Amino acid sequence: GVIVIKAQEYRSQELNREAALARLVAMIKELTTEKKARRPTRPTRASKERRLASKAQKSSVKAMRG
Amino acid sequence: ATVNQLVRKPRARKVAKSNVPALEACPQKRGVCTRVYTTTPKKPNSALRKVCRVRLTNGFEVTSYIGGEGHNLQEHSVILIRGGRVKDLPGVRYHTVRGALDCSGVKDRKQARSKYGVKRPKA
RNA sequence: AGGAGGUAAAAAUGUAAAAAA
RNA sequence: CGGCCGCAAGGUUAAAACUCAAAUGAAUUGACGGGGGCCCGCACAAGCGGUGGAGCAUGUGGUUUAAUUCGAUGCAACGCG
RNA sequence: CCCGCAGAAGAAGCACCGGCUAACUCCGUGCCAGCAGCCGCGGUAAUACGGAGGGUGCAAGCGUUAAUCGGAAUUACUGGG
RNA sequence: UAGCUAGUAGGUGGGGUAACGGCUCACCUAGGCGACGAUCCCUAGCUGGUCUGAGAGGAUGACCAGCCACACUGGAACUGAGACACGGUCCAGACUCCUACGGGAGGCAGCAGUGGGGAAUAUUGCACAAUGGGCGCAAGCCUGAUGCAGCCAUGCCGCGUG
Repeated sequence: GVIVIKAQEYRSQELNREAALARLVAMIKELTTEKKARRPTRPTRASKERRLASKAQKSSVKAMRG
Repeated sequence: ATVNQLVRKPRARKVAKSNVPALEACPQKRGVCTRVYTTTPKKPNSALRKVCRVRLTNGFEVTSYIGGEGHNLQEHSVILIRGGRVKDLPGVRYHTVRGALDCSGVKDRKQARSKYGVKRPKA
């Protein structure tokens, strides 16, 4: 954790100062705020769609021994 | 048909497949029972069965089925595994015998006491 | 009654707005 | 995948892991067809007069409130009970 | 092995009861939680879930898992396409 | 898995063993094995039988018997009627024990038992009374062979809980 950043391409030292200043700000912010959690979600159409199968299926499965 | 085709190429018997791939002829095996979770079955039904992955003693990460309601496992506490499937979980082949070596038989269970580790109230 | 040519055109899906966790 | 043939495109030979409790054939009855034929109805065409435009009456949704009672809510709810 | 005492005292469970397959009702939960070998059961009356009571099977054994064979004439020589 | 093999295929002669033989050398011939499946790879002790099945087959080979093979790992002999040897010897290695550091010692896949692995599988029991073997003139001596018990509902068979 002894961070070492190299500001090279710019003949002026003070131009390399702000080049290093740009490298400072972006490096830390990308590591600051992470991903958004708290997934997943509860089903929506299960209350209906899944029951749709149960309304048409049960009418057929009543065999009545042969 | 065609005996001469039969005398060159014998009647090959199809290989009978087993359904408990733990190990050949092993009834029950001990399992570490790591990382327990709870998910949902498929299309016809809907529930939240307590199921877990099991790191076996022969390095097999098999997926099992935690039975009953009152569990006692989490990341450790080695238990026992028996075969069988429940068909609702798309991909399970193993069961769990409640009243295991490190999992107690559930209380407030009066009937169906052969399994589920139910001790008969002697009093 | 056989026959011979002849006359015809673009347009999807079924939580279908009702959710977020 | 390996072998072989191939300029190459590939071909030939030929598995398993895993997975569902099915997949499938022919025929039958309906239903449907931007398939065909026959036939009917204000279906259209031929016109008449309206709605939708304005006001008002009245019912519903929504919204709001302490309550706006419940129910009916494609055709077949909405001057409905 | 034989003889004596012998208070019934010291001795009954487990599975299953939707069909497959002998065997039923009520309460509690409301596709949530669970059951299941196969199809499947459960959306506030569940004979299939949990429990209670009643029923049946087997018995000092009882069910589950595993392995083989049978059923599988679904490797067919007997005996298939 | 398509070619496999070079004392390898056979010949001759000597060597060699209880016994014929490339079992082994010298020299000659150039063969022999191969789709009726050789070499090569995986797996496995084999059989009388066991389980099931109408039968034919299918699976299997725990328990009893016959045979083969192994003894911590590899190799090699010797004594002898016979081993190329479980509880003998020589050598190397791996792993333990003893140590005066010089140098030695050891082998439970024998009966029990300990740890361990595993789903799981028993006492550190008693005795040679019977049977079998070994040795001995016999008497006898030894035997965890064998004979029984301990433990287990593990299966079978049987009575009981009136």
